[PDB]
Amino acid sequence: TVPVKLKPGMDGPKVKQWPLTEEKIKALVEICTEMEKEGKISKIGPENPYNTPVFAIKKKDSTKWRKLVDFRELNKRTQDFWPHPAGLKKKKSVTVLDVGDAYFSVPLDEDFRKYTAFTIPSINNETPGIRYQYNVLPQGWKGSPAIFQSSMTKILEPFRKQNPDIVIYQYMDDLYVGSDLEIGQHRTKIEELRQHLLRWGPPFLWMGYELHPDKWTVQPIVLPEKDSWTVNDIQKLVGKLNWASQIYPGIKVRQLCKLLRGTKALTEVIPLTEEAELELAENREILKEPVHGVYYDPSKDLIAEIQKQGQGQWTYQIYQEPFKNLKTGKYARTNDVKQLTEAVQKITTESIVIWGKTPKFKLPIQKETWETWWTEYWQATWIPEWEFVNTPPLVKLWY
Amino acid sequence: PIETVPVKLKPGMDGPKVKQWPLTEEKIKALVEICTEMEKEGKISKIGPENPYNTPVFAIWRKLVDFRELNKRTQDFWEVQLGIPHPAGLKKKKSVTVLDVGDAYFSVPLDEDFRKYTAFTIPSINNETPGIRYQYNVLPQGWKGSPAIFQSSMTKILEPFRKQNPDIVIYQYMDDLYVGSDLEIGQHRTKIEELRQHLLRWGLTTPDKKHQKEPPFLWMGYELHPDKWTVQPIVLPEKDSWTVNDIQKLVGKLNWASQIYPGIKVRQLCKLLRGTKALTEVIPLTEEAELELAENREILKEPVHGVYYDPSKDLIAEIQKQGQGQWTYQIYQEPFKNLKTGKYARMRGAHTNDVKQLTEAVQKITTESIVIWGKTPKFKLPIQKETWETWWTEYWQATWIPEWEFVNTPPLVKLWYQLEKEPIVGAETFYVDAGYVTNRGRQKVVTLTDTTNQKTELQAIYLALQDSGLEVNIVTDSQYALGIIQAQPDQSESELVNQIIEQLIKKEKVYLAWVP
Ligand SMILES: CCCc1c(OC2CCCCC2)c2cc(Cl)ccc2[nH]c1=O
Ligand SMILES: [Mg+2]
Repeated sequence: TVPVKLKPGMDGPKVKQWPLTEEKIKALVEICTEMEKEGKISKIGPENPYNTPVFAIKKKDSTKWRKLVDFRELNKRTQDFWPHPAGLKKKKSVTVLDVGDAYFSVPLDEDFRKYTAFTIPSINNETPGIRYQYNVLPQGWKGSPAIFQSSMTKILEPFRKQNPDIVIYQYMDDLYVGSDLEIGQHRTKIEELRQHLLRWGPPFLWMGYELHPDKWTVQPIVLPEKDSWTVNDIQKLVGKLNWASQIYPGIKVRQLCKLLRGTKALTEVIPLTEEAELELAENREILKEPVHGVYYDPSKDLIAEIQKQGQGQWTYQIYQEPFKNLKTGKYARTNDVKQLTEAVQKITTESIVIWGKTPKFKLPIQKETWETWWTEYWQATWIPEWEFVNTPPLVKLWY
Repeated sequence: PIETVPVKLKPGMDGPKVKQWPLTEEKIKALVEICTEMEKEGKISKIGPENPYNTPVFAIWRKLVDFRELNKRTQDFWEVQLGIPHPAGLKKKKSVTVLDVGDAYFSVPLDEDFRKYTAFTIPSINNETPGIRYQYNVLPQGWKGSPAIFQSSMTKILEPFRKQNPDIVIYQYMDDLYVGSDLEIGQHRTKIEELRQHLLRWGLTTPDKKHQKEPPFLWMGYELHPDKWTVQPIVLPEKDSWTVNDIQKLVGKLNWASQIYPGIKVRQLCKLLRGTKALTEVIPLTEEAELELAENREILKEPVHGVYYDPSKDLIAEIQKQGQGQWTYQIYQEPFKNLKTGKYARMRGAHTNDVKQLTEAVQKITTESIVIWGKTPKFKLPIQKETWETWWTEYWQATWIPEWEFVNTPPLVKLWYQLEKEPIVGAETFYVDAGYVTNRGRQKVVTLTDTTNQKTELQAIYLALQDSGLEVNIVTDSQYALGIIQAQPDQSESELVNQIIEQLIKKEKVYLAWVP
């Protein structure tokens, strides 16, 4: 076992466990009891003050439950370990696998184990709670991939050289396999990697279906193209523009603001003077593309804000610096939460594929709610960092 | 015996090296007799000069060792993290007997390597002679880990007998141990003695049936029966003179009841606390506070009881609006026969509306149920799908309500107004900023005293609303008020806003837009 330590001075996590539903508790008991028989985990005593939260998520196309341990806090307190392919995002098709099980073979430093402590809560506090800690490398922990890196490269060296037309990228418990082969040949080539993995020690995440990164779109800002223009129309037009101007300073409003001189009635239709007509058309051109000069700082946190546009439609933006969006997109349908989770997961997967990191989200929801339902629809094997917020009116309308 | 739990001092800390206060020779005398017994019983063992550690002791004749220091130097344990059950979560039992575990800490070995830190000293009576030193072999009463470690043990010790007797449930709590079954009186009283035996097996002495405790179980503000439950009988005072303090307590005492006594209202009482300058200040009761007191008094005069959980049946949660800001609910399984009830005053944010507030109540109940019954109940709400959905869809924040049924029980929640999704033709147009100017030439410039930048922004809008006709388009630069109103509140802590809200309810169509 490799000696792993927490960053210097840092102690272990003591995270509260969110109340789970009887159903999930059951799933977890079933699961954990077997992981014990197989000695992957071991009941711990009171001498262990640490604790990480566990959850039961659902497997897509499988009646089976998956245990999901929120090692977020742990990973943050875990020492760093001492390369992302820019080509991956370019492949036509990317398939994601769950090689999480690979870790269950490698033992965890007996001295670090205490920090993997987790607990199966009890209903109504009627029982103490089933406490356990990991003997092997735990899924979801930042160490595991690293420590398994080695045996991981060895396992892939054959397929990699046999199929160098294929890009294989691992992230935590996931393996990203991208290519450009025909879709049929893909799934076929994918399936082959599988048995080549079984040959050493893996389900299709995201439905066994493919991401198509190449087709990923950057939703630019858009302006209302319309027949006749009323005072209100323009007022909004000028507003939306006025805003966007902070990003693309080449935006001029002058001529439009001129049509809006004098307390006219909102509904009154205002014809556009050629001068303004062209000003708009220019503003239109400027927006056609993302503002130049926006580069990804590997050293900076990747942030992600989501907005609810109603009807099952959402808008998101990935940036590191304000107004300096690295990416933006939309998402269409379910209920508010289901969608919102699906989104985050979509936005994360991409974030990973592209930059190899997970973004920190800002969610348009009350925490108690998110805490309550999110697990009911979550399917990833990772959990991004998130915070909860209140979406400003204008900025929603502007997307 | 029991598997030992390994202990350590907090990183980079040494054992307590604290000096023993002088002790009345009469006190020296009683300690020796006491300590000698403990050594005769194995609990402690005299030690040598090897050990530099020491923890102060004193007599109360009983013994007490001050472990504060040792505690500050002792590692943190996964604690008893007390989170107690709520009666509504329990299931009915035929018999439930509790056993008081005889000195359990003294019955549990102590990690060898640690014992040395538990060292203390009994001063000798005469000057030239040294006093006897000791350390523990078992859980020291008053020591940091004793509880966690004691319970832990207990649990492992109860595992076997627990899986061997499925038809039995045991709830551990400090020294108490509760055993329940739907077993025959004797057949139950049987298993009990079966247990006591198994406990004795590891040396844990429990009370005799002649001396055990039987229901009702008055525990943590509750009164527990085999088939039912409630709150310890609460009695309202009958004073002429009410102090801020008496009031504050009463209100507290009233809230407590709310979880089972529906209809308890504290508004008028709580109102009494306004302005108060001291806990001893006498506040005379208002006429409506009297009525409230009197009303609750009567509500409390009826011994209502709670029912237990039938895992078999479903959970139904019903909610009502006990008045602006107040919501009442009751979770039942069997038709209008609760397990629990409760209120909700929780106003989240300065402004809000019934739809939102009710939705928030659903989330509390939801959260609360998962904690007590492990599942969410089907809800019966006084709002209709269309209404909800209409608010739902148009709100920037995401939200989701479990499975729910509309129950036509006034008052039904609704929206007293909605903003036009598009400017109104034929309606006058106002431009606000403190004043307004309209496309029709009208204008009013008013001077506000004590206002705040934002409160000025609303006044304008208010003004405009006032002066405008049944239909109005309003144009503002205030992004704030916009948000406020777009939110569509129907109650606010700000008087101003309520006025506006009233105006809004009255109009036929209002269109609000924002411009820089
Ligand atoms: C021991 C199992 C928990 C449990 C009870 O024990 C109680 C637990 C809380 C402390 C007091 C005793 C219980 C007590 C009564 Cl009086 C009636 C029904 C009950 N149903 C139950 O599931
Ligand atoms: Mg203006």
